[PDB]
Parts: sequence; C-alpha cells; structure tokens
Amino acid sequence: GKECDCSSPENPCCDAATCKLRPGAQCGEGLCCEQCKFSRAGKICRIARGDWNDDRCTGQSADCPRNPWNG
Repeated sequence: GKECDCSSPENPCCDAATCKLRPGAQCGEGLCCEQCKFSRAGKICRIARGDWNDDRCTGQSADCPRNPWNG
C-alpha cells in the first residue's frame, strides 16, 4: 500500500525503485502538487458541473478532496 507516491514510473519527482518521492518534494503528481510541492488549502482544485460548490484544495494533500454532492 504505502510504497508509491506517483502512478507514473517515468516521473523524476518520485524514485521509480520505490515509486515514492525521491527528492524533498511533497508530491510528484496531484491537483495540489505545484512544483511537486503541496499547494495551499482553499485552492479551487476543481470545479463542479451543476450548482453546488467547486473543490477547495486541502493544502496538506497532493490530490483534491470532494464535496458530499459530487457523484
């Protein structure tokens, strides 16, 4: 389970041997991964098609969380 931070085995930000971050980068790929770094929270990681609420970046997670109405 915890043995890979990037789903790309050709990404330089994550050691392919372990599949995790090789350098001191917080993340190799993700909506909140700016320059392999964790973007800030409250960041529109994604929009919402319809009329509810877009998606705010957590700031501590590489990917982005979702609302209880997006399915």
